[PDB]
Amino acid sequence: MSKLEKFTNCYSLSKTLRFKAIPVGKTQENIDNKRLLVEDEKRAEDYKGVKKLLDRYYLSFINDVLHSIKLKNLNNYISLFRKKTRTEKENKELENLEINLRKEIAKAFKGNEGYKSLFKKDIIETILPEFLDDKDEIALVNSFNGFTTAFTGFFDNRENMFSEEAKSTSIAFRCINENLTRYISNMDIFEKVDAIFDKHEVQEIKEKILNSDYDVEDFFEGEFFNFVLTQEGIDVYNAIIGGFVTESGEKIKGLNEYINLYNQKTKQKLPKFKPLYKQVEGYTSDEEVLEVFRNTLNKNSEIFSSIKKLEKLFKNFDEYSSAGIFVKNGPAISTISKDIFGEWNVIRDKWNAEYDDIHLKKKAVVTEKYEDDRRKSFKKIGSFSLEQLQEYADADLSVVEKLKEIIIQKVDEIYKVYGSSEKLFDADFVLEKSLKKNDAVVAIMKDLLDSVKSFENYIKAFFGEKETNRDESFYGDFVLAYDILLKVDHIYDAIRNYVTQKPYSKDKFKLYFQNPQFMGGWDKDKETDYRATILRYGSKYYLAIMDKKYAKCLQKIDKDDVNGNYEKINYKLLPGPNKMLPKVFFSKKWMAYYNSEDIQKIYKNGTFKKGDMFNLNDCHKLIDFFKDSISRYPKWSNAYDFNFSETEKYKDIAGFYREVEEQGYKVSFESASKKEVDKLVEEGKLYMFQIYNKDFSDKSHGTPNLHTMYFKLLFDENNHGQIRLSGGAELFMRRASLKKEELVVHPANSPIANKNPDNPKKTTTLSYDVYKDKRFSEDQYELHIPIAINKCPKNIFKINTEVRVLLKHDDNPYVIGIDRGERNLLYIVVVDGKGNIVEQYSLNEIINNFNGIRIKTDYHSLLDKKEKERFEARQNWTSIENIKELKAGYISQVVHKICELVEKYDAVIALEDLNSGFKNSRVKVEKQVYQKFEKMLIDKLNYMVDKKSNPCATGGALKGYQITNKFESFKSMSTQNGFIFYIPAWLTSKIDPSTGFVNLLKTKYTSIADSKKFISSFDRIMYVPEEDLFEFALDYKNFSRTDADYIKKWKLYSYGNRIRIFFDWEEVCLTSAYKELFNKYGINYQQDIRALLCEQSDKAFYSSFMALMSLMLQMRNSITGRTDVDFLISPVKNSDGIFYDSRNYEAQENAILPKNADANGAYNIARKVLWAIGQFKKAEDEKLDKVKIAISNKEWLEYAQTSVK
RNA sequence: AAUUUCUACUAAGUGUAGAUGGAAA
Ligand SMILES: [Mg+2]
Ligand SMILES: [Mg+2]
Repeated sequence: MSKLEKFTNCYSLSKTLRFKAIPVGKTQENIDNKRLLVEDEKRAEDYKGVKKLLDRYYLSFINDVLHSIKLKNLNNYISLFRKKTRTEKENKELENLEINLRKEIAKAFKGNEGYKSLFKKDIIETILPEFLDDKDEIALVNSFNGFTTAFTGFFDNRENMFSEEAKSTSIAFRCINENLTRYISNMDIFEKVDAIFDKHEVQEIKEKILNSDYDVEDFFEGEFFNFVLTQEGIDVYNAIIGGFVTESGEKIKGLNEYINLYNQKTKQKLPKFKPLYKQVEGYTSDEEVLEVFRNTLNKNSEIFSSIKKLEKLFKNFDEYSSAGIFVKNGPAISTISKDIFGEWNVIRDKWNAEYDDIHLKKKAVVTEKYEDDRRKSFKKIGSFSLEQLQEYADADLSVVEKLKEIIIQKVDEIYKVYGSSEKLFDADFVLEKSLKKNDAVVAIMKDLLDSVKSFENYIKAFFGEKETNRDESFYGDFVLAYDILLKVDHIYDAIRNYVTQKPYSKDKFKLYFQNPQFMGGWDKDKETDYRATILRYGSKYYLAIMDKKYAKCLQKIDKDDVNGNYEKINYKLLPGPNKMLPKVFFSKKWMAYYNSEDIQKIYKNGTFKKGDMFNLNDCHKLIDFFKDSISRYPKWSNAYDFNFSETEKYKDIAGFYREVEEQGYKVSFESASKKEVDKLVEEGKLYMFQIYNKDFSDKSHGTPNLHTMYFKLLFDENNHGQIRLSGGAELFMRRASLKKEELVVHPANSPIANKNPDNPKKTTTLSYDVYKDKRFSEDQYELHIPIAINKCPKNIFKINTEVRVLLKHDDNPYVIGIDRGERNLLYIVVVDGKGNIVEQYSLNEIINNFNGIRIKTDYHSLLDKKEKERFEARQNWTSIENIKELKAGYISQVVHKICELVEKYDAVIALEDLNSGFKNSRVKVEKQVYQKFEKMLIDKLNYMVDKKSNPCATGGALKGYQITNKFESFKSMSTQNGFIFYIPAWLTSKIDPSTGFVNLLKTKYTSIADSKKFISSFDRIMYVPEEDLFEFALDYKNFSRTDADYIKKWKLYSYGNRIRIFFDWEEVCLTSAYKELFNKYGINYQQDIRALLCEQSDKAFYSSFMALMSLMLQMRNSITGRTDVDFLISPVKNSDGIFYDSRNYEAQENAILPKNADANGAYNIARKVLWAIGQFKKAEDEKLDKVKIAISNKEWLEYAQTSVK
């Protein structure tokens, strides 16, 4: 019994099969002549109108009820706010009061004013019919009367407002947390500067025309937050704050405009006010897109005006609070420090040195826990004041002026891009081609939007995310510009969603066939309400839909031996036993059914539920009553063979309900007459589609598609309970999106060309036609049928624990490690329990295995061709989607080459944990693709099943494994999942496998003094001429930052040659390199010569020497221009003494050490997983559920150096 | 370049190999 063989039938799972429904016979002419489509197609197209109406009524309800709202807890909390609470267990009651407040204010919506006659059928039945004015506004709704469930997901998406889900999609969350901040802040700035706007010019002119009472004064004061919760009140507030129109050409100016003019003194520097928020692009026609672009991005657009305004703001950057202004800490810092100071990692280093000077004493060598806590303290830092950067700099470094410099440079680049694009902004310009094919009207669009969005992405940093005092005179105008510049994001993402849109179109609308309950269930008793059924004639399945008013025309039909009989499918599975059993047995129906009192007593107690320790009679009483009622309730026992188990096996009620649902699935067949249903069809009393995909057609011979297998297995005589038809299928239609004047086709007998070079046959000559995108050039009725794999599971138990358990008790574990690479998309090595490379290879060549003869199809050469294609495509918005699809079509053909190894070896998988990786900008599989892969691997491994195997055995369509829990979220991937271990990826490639050596030195030039310190740090530098190598001895106790290594001492060498970076490319041998660096500078070298070295003092030697020493510790030599020279080398001796040169292994069937540097990566990942298994084999069976797997650098190096001796 | 759909195809000729959870927003 292997490990996998136990994992089976673990927990529920739900998939959804899709199928094309071909209409057959004369049902097409039937649905046409009776016009059963256009009613629905219209029902779908105006459904957007009903959405508009529902939105409008919801907003009216919100408005009038928030005219009927008041708030109490604010008057104390606003004062608590400006108090400078500074935590100290006094803002926790702030959190409590604010959460409770957001609760109670949303208690109007969630609680009262109806809200129940809002989300049932009641809405379009009574309310929207009532609340209505236009004849067409009712022509839509009254038409939708009957199909009220078509808003189901729409209804649920409307719950998000009336709750307190702590997200901007809520009512109180927007109108409270995006309101209280701004309202209180504006009232505060009012109390500060309410003395500049005098009475007789602004106050009275805002007094009279607006409200005639509480004119302007009471507005900002205190509790008036209650009145800004409506829409007209908040709108008049937001007009006061910005300016009014007074319904004529007066244009009376607002308070903030008054303070804006008040810089005539040129020294007010008085910040600007801010209104409140409130909750609730083309892509349809070409010229519409072009118009949107030219109208919302031209020289008179608000986006460009805001760019100009923020540029003018940065014209005054220097004269602001050089210490109250903050950049937000995070990824931006990494490039801001690169551009200001010059080097990519300056600010990080400065703060690292500071926190070392503060929290670290003068101890000789740092430790890994201290470094980790320092990085955590760094991430914990909120932001970085510009003044901290002033001191973080060297002298004479104007951080503010450098910032102004780079930012004005960006903006002038924007201007230049505009100057290139004037031809497209000229209102007298016209388009010439189809925008999709056209490029000049897309290449220019991209050159423009890209620069603009890069500026928006670069300036976004200047927030500091929620702080103390800042230059509100700066941030005011800043945010006023930024909230407008943000829209370029949406405009960009709606132009790109069009220049990439496919030529066909998958717009579909759902059929109903004049039945609100269409195809809702598969039940022989309520078929008449559902009016949907399946047939079968051998190996071809059929769907049958009769009509509205003949619903019984599939009942009185018997086989008759006419040499042809359509079968049938019936005999529903049991619905909701846990809850439909109580309502089917406690439905008042005791009037003339039985005579007992104890059963009723323990139900009135509810003691047969939980809340009792244990009872051998209490719950068993309910159970025996149910089982004696099912034997006498003649509507079930007649159908189902109720064969229960014995009484001693029972221990709970959940097991009982599980057993019931197990005994509630008895699908079977009835017969029918072929000519009978045929005449039913011809008479237009039965519309009968075949269910079909490219497998059911006779001419198919190869292996079917997994979902074909699932469907076929839905009716096999082995599908005991595994794959059951979760009722509620639907039936869609989608029009022909291609015009028949556009179709393209390789004509008959024309010898076509074949794209994959490995395929030897270089042509092909079909004797018919190959219509490119045919399936979209015609109507196509497709239907969806859900299923539910393993509805009644047996082996209920946590998986993460039992994989650990089975690992401990196991003696020989296997481990599959996967890691990316620069010359391989994904490299696989699989190791034994002891550290042997059992198998290694690359996955650049997925080898399809069909009909015995295998054809290999590359996937890296393909990706390189598509990339070189992007390189010369002039706009690459559609040549950058093709690659993001090919990759995501290559991590769906490696899932099989992995769920092959897992079955073949009964192993675990080792995946890099992306949360802690730094991939070097040249790995072929970018992070966003790999992150998808891990999700597309958890999902397959969730129900791993082979297609070429026995549908009955283990590992087949009915008994596939479940060896990994349901995927939760991209970030919830940590440290284990079923048979997948999310292990980090530090020091995983630059490490020799034969020794465990690593290079922890800091081998770049800093200063001749530091150079001499590093040189003397060594132990012995003697050019031993017996092998003619330069042996270097070193103790990692000498150099700092070496808290990782464990051997801590090594005898380096100059063995062999290394490859430069220099971009040029230059092979060099290290021995002769040291020879020349000794002779050319004249140091007698046949001897330790460390002292002889430090005699030199020129920067023209040590600088050139430190780089050569870096060249000594490479271990990752490569061309960067050719895949065929990529070798890993180790300048440290093994037990023998010979070094590790991967070239020695490439010409070997199955080496013992990794062949390519990539393979080294997967090897070291698998070894981390092995260390995890080891740590599993030390604890106790009850303590395996706590063992940590986060193999820190120290422990990892300990393992990777002690396990090899 | 044929597909419930996606990807790579031509895979011995109306198709082959993998994968696929859809509807709503
Ligand atoms: Mg197939
Ligand atoms: Mg294709």
